[PDB]
Amino acid sequence: ARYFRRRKFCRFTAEGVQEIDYKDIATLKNYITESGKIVPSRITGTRAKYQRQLARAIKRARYLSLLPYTDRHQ
Amino acid sequence: ATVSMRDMLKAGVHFGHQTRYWNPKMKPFIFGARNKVHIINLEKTVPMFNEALAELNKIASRKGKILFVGTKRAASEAVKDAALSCDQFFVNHRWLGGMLTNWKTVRQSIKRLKDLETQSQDGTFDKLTKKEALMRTRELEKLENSLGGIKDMGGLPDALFVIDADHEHIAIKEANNLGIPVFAIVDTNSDPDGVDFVIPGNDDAIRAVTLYLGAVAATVREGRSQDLASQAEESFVEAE
Amino acid sequence: SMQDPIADMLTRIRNGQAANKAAVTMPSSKLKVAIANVLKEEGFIEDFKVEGDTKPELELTLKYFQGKAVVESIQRVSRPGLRIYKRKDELPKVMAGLGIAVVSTSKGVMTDRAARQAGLGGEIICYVA
Amino acid sequence: MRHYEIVFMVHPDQSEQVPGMIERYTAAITGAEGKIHRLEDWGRRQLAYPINKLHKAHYVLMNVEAPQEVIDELETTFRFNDAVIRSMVMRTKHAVTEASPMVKAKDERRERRDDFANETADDAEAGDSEEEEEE
Amino acid sequence: SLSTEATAKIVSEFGRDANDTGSTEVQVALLTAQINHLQGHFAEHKKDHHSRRGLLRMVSQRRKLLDYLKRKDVARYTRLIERLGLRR
Amino acid sequence: PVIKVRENEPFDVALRRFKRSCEKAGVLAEVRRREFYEKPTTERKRAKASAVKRHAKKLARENARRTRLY
RNA sequence: AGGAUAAGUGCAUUAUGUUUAUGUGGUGAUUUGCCCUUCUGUAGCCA
RNA sequence: CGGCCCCCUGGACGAAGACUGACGCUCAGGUGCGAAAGCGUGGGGAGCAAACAGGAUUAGAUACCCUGGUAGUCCACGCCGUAAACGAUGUCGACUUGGAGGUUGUGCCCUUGAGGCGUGGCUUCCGGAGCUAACGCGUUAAGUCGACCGCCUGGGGAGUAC
Repeated sequence: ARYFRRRKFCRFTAEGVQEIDYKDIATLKNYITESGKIVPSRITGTRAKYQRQLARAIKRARYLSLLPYTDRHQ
Repeated sequence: ATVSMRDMLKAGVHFGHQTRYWNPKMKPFIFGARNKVHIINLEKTVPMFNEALAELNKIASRKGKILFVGTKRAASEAVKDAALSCDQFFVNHRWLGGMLTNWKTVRQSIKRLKDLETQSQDGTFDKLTKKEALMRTRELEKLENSLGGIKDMGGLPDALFVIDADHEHIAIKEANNLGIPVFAIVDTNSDPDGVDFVIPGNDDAIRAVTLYLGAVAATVREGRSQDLASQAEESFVEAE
Repeated sequence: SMQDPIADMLTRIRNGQAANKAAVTMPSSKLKVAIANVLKEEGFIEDFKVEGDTKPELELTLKYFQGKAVVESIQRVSRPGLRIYKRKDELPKVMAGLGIAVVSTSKGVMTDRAARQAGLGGEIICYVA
Repeated sequence: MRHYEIVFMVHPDQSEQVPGMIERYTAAITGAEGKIHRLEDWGRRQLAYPINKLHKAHYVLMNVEAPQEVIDELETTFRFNDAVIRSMVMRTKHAVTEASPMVKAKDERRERRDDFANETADDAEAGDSEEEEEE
Repeated sequence: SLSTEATAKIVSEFGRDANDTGSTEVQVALLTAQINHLQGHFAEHKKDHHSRRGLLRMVSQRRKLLDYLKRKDVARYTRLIERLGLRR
Repeated sequence: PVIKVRENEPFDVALRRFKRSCEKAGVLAEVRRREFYEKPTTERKRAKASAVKRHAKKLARENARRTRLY
């Protein structure tokens, strides 16, 4: 049936998690290792818009201490 | 008749795929993709296959020899069934590069075969060391598999039968320089260009390629059955 | 920007025949049409129509022999800033007169055979190959 | 006007300073015809790595619109604020003022996982629970 | 890009009385307000070279459309240059 | 250099394969060589070049069969 | 108060190869091919 | 041109309502403006380094290779804008089968591959016509042409001299 618009598993095989928002910690940790750093966008099969915009939103999130900045912080 | 068009669709609803690449020069017979799978335009292909089958009927009386080329592992058995008799030659264990241009050399290697088999079955080269007999037994086997269904062919064939162009493009090139009328079934990455009748098709789905082959053989061969009786009666007026 | 629009006309015909296209359509002019009229009657194009009330537009069909091209190129000689003029006595010979020169004379646009038969001179527009 | 999504955190012991400061900053936004489009208090949270020392800070997402002129004076005042440890404000382009990615996690904080203590009473006095001095 | 409130003032005073933004007189006036704001910036920021590219566009078109306007009605020109108080 | 990604059940040997995904790369990988400002865009960003190898490796299995080399 | 949890495919000294001084010049396998190859070889050639 | 953010501001991409109507192309002269270091003074110096010392190397070692280590690198204004100033295309413009990627306005999808279709987008791979000596280009040309400017006429010596 028409207009269902983003039920599940639909638009993309890997879901876009955020766009440019960074205030929830859990959407951000969707692509952040236990070492405390981003997985490459070729590996994740993420959509480019959300990733390009994440490069600003993660630097932001590290700077507001929602995330570890650095390997030393375990 | 409208039956030829009904065959084309029964076979064609695999639509091929070959991912989203395709080849721009086939585009008029190509519908736009359904989520990163190529999908063909089938309505513009059904006239084609019927026009080619009406032309096949007419060459039955002009020809002595068909060569079935564009064979591959899944479709070879289907080519065996399409020749039916020795007015139809076929290659089903791969074509080899220069088989028409250098037919000359194949016909010398055919002369080696019918000899070396009648020597084998006689028992004739198996003496001395095992090496001298075996290097001949093994080669006799490579030749026998390659040539068995084209072995009697006395000269360059009267038409050319393509079911797939993907590795056998060269057989089509050489045939056109020898001035032979070409009957093609071309896949989605092949071009429709440069041959005398084409059916636009696709190379995938073993159920489609089987139906294309069953259809070609009937139009040429029962036109041919009628021709042979006619020819005796045509020849006899001269001797009278 | 559009500094010669007859160079674009000829370039539209040239890519027409080379890419084996059946028709080529474009914006129209009194000059484009007047060249096309000599080309129609000498069979250097096949036929054309003119349609567009708002702005005029020309659609034409290409030079053949059997159904694909037998003419290689059509090029302009008189052009912007390098206008070339020939006298009545000096009207050109293009592929020993198998080809045309389209020549705009004081009395309008015609082929080198009608300019010669007239005893007029003028501007030598474009030659066939 | 253009939209600037500010989020900030405040040093625990110094949190009693912000409840006075917030009511001038909001008057400088609505006095210029801007709006405060949510004002969400997050409660006390644990820093991952310290910022100006101490492992704790108290979280506010204000969610502003204001003209470009006014926010420039107001941000330079917040950054040289001793109470604020850090703030980040995100770009105008394609920016949301509704439908919070953290909407459930904000409610959870407030309901069940907060401090329930006097320095985070102050944080809510600068939060949605605004208590403010008369002007 | 211009403030809303200037763009309507410019529309009331300049072009035709249809209150358009496309005619030569009001486009000259729309470039001028963007030039005028920028020469105020260009008292400093003397290494700001990618934006200067723009300055030179807005000046070059202003020269051209005033040249056009003298190629057209001499009334429209003589009014425009005096109603928009241009150059020194 | 035990690699920060934590091992399932703690032990004296770090399980150095099962941890790495994106570590060293670009930050500590060009170690003891001279550091540039904008070079990384053309020195290091070789993702396009590497996708064509991922496509050729997955294509050939099927084609080796289809040519009849297998 | 972690809304960050051994995961996100998590894979290859994490490509980048990691020590060792120099040494002159030229040299080989056959036409005179004749400047020429064809309007009865043929529906003469040709548009 | 690469941390992230605000102020000032350019340039590009989409879409409706709507407007002026060749106001166009190219450009001798021209003013304006730097990858990098060079460069005048102020501010700044953590690290690395030309030089400089010494080791190591060895047909001998200024190159090779290492350690110490300064100006330099960093910011602000200012001075001639230098080179490898590029798709190993002068500029822009008009025309030429397309498909798909990278990735983006936006209508629609089971909103079922960084996905599809509808209709625009740059940017790019692939290959058909044409073009090249060859690589290569291919609808953003190095095709089909169009205008105008810059500039070449064997090497060395000299990109200097004048």
